Amino acid sequence: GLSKAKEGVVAAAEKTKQGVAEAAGKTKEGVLYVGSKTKEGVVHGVATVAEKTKEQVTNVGGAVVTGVTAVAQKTVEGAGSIAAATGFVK
Amino acid sequence: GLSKAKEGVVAAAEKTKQGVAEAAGKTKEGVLYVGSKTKEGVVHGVATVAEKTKEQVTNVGGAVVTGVTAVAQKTVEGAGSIAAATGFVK
Amino acid sequence: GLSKAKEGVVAAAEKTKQGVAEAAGKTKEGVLYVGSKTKEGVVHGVATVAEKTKEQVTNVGGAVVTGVTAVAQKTVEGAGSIAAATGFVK
Amino acid sequence: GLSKAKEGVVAAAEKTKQGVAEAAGKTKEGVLYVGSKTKEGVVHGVATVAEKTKEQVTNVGGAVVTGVTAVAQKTVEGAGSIAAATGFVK
Amino acid sequence: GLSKAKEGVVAAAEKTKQGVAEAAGKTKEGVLYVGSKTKEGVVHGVATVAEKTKEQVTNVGGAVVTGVTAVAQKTVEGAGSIAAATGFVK
Amino acid sequence: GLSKAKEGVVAAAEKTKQGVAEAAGKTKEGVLYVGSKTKEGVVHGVATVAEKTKEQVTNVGGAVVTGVTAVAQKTVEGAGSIAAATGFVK
Ligand SMILES: *[C@@H]1O[C@H](CO)[C@@H](O)[C@H](O)[C@H]1NC(C)=O
Ligand SMILES: *[C@@H]1O[C@H](CO)[C@@H](O)[C@H](O)[C@H]1NC(C)=O
Ligand SMILES: *[C@@H]1O[C@H](CO)[C@@H](O)[C@H](O)[C@H]1NC(C)=O
Ligand SMILES: *[C@@H]1O[C@H](CO)[C@@H](O)[C@H](O)[C@H]1NC(C)=O
Ligand SMILES: *[C@@H]1O[C@H](CO)[C@@H](O)[C@H](O)[C@H]1NC(C)=O
Ligand SMILES: *[C@@H]1O[C@H](CO)[C@@H](O)[C@H](O)[C@H]1NC(C)=O
Repeated sequence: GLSKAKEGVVAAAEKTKQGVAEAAGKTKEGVLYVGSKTKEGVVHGVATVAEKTKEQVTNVGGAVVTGVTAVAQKTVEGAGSIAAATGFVK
Repeated sequence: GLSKAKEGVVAAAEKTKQGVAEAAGKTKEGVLYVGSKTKEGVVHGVATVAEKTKEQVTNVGGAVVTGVTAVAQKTVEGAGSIAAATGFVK
Repeated sequence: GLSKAKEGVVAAAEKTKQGVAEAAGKTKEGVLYVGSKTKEGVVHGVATVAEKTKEQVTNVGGAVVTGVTAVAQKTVEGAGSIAAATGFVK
Repeated sequence: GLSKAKEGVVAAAEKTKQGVAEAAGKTKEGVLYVGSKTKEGVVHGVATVAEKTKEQVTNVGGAVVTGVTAVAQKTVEGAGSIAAATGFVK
Repeated sequence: GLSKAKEGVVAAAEKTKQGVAEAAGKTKEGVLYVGSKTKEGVVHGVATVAEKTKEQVTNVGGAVVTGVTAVAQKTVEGAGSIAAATGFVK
Repeated sequence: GLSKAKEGVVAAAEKTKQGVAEAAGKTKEGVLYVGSKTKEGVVHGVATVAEKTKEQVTNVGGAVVTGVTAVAQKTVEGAGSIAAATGFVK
């Protein structure tokens, strides 16, 4: 049983996931040895991310703007009236 | 049983996740030895992130602006009226 | 049983997570030896993050602005009227 | 009389020049005004050089190696036995 | 009479020059005004050099290595036996 | 008579020059006004050099190594036996 990121063993579940990201190297798992070694061994890793990320955001005279939003709800027996990143203009 | 990030063993669950991030190297797990070693061994890792992240945010005369928001609710038997990152203009 | 970040063993749960971050190297777990070693061993790690993060935020004459918000509620049998990062303009 | 780099007025001369370089903008001379100006004037300049110059030099078991050398000599009436960047192997 | 770099007025001369360099902007000369100005004037300059110059030099088991050398001699009536960056191996 | 760097007025001369350098902006000369000005004037300059210059020098088991050397001699009537950056191995 090895789960790197989210779930390994569940009977019932539900999820929501988002990503605005930058990654070089993940997931170096299960490095296990059963036996014998005699002379030499070498392991090596190098990572480099996000070299000069240049970005500009401009918004003039807008009404509604939404960048990132994640909503997840579970109801067994009920009423739900929920909202997120909502904008009312009149 | 090894879960790196979120969940290893659950009977019932629900989650929401977001990321605005930068990462070089994660998840170096399960490095276990069962046996014998004689002469030499070397392990090595290097990480570098977020080299000169240049960014500007500008908003002039706006009405509603929403950058990042995460909402997750669970109800068994009830009424729920919730909100987040909401804006009312009149 | 080893859970690095959030949960290892739960019967029922629910969570919400957010990140605006920068990381070089995480998750070096399970480094356990069962056996014998004779001559030499070396382990090495280097991390570097957040090299000259330059950023500007400007907001002039706005009405509603929301950067980051996380809300998570659980109700068994009840009424809930909650809000966060809300703005009313009239 | 305006000489930017090497010589403006000479009766007798001799020179030697070398360059291993990188340059964006030179030689903005002779900006002189004779007259009148009334309302507005703008002058602007931007320069950027040497973006991530990556280079490696390797030499194994060599005998003679010469990278850069400049020699210039002037004699009126005489004997000259000069040398530079010379290598004798026996 | 304006000489930026080397020589403006000479009767007899001799020189040697070398460069391993990086430059953004030089030579903004002769900015002189003869007259009248009324309302506005702006002058502007920006320079940036040597962005992440990465370099390695390696030499193993060599005999003679010469990187940079400049020699210049002038003799009226005489004998000259000079040397520079020389290597004798026997 | 204005000489920025080396020589403005000489009857007889000789020189040698070298550079391993990095420069953003030089040579802002001759800014002289003859006349009248009424309302406004602005002069501006910005310079930035040597951003993360990373370099390594390695030499193992060498015989002769010469990086930088400059020699210049003048003799009217004589004998000269001079040397620089020389290496004798036997
Ligand atoms: C649910 O939310 C809405 C508004 O979005 C509201 O009008 C309603 O009364 C709430 N409940 C039900 C059962 O509609
Ligand atoms: C839920 O929230 C809404 C407003 O968004 C409100 O009008 C309502 O009365 C609340 N409850 C129900 C059952 O609608
Ligand atoms: C829930 O909140 C809303 C306002 O958002 C309010 O009008 C309402 O009375 C509250 N309760 C119910 C059952 O609606
Ligand atoms: C000049 O230099 C050489 C060696 O390069 C030497 O043999 C000689 O004697 C010197 N002078 C003359 C006149 O040759
Ligand atoms: C000049 O230098 C050389 C060695 O390079 C030497 O043998 C010689 O005697 C010197 N003078 C003359 C006239 O050769
Ligand atoms: C000049 O230097 C050389 C050695 O480089 C030497 O042998 C010589 O005697 C000196 N003078 C003359 C005239 O050669």
